[PDB]
Amino acid sequence: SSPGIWQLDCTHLEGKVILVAVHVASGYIEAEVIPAETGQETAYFLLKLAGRWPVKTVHTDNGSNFTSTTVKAACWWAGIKQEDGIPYNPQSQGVIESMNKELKKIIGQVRDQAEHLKTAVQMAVFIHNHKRKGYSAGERIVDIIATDIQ
Amino acid sequence: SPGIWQLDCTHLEGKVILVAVHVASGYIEAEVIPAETGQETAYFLLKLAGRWPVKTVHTDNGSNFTSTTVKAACWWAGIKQEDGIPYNPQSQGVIESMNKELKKIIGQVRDQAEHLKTAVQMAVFIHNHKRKGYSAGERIVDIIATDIQ
Ligand SMILES: NCc1ccccc1-n1cccn1
Ligand SMILES: NCc1ccccc1-n1cccn1
Repeated sequence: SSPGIWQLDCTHLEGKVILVAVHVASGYIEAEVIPAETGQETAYFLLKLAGRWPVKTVHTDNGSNFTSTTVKAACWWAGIKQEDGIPYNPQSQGVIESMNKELKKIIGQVRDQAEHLKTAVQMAVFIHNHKRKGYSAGERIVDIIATDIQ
Repeated sequence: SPGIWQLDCTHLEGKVILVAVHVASGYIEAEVIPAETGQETAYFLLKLAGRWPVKTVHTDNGSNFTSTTVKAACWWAGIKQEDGIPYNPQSQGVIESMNKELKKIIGQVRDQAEHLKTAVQMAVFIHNHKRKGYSAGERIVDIIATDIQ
């Protein structure tokens, strides 16, 4: 069920890890910088995400988080069906790779306005979610979920 | 108005919980920080505005209203920074009640969370999903979609 499906994506920059959740139907994202991708960090990130949007399904980004006791506990807590993230559809991989490159591009564009990477990454989530493509991802996610409520 | 949010700062366990409340829906986002500083408040608003279409923020106190760093984040993110004076007195009573509701929920999830920050996000989840028959999560999405269309 499309309005509730999200994909986790973990990318690296400046020796740090950027954890992203993409709402697959809209391209809307939330993202955080963490020191490393552990079960505990992923779990807490999912808890935050599910408190903010109606997360029904998550495609986890790798098998360590799919396996992780802590990730499973957060998904049980927040009512999330944890799935694998295998691109049975191959164009999925490319879409995510392209967002990572686009996100890193926006990060380079603001990187000097931000003393800390975390700032630059939240600036990048803002520019990504507001970019008009004519609707933005922030507009599409709202539209998709509102249609689903009604 | 679909773009109006209120900042709210409450204390528990010697730590600070910063809350943004979407006024029309009651939907919230919240974070634990060591201390309410301009830099923390700025970063929190930047995150909030990248996630929801934040047009106006009622700041929670005059230090954040004044803060250069808060004004810079509001300029960067396109937010009109306002004072949070309850020109309607029922506004402050609504925030007090939510801080008490939030603290209650945090109490109820204390067996389950080792760190306060986990309990606070559990409390955000339960607050936003609570049916009152729509939830706050439902109302904000409905409000903002009506706005877009
Ligand atoms: N809808 C959530 C959202 C999130 C991020 C950025 C923008 C938005 N948006 C909605 C209407 C207009 N922008
Ligand atoms: N809409 C954002 C949201 C956030 C938190 C909890 C629930 C929701 N929601 C929307 C539709 C159904 N639940």
